[PDB]
Amino acid sequence: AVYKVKLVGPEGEEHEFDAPDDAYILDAAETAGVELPYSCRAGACSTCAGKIESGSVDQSDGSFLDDGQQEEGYVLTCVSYPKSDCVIHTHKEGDLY
Ligand code: FES
Repeated sequence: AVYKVKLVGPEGEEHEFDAPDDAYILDAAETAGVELPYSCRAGACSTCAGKIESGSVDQSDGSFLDDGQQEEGYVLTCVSYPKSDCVIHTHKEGDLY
């Protein structure tokens, strides 16, 4: 399945694109010409942190966020598979200190 993902940046800018259910959101975003922050690309840091506003993802390949943070809606975009249409706020690394 191919879902629709909308990213909302720190300045209010928006990006909307197709995201295959078998591709990481970060990779789908790059295919769509969006430059997002990232570093390890392995789910082991907080650089690519984003926050789900709606929709759901599978970020089980990640291991940096604890259940609390995940409950609040934080997602590691570099290891997140979309499971439905999503609206995610990017550049949220600052929230994870
Ligand atoms: S870039 Fe490090 S967890 Fe995503």
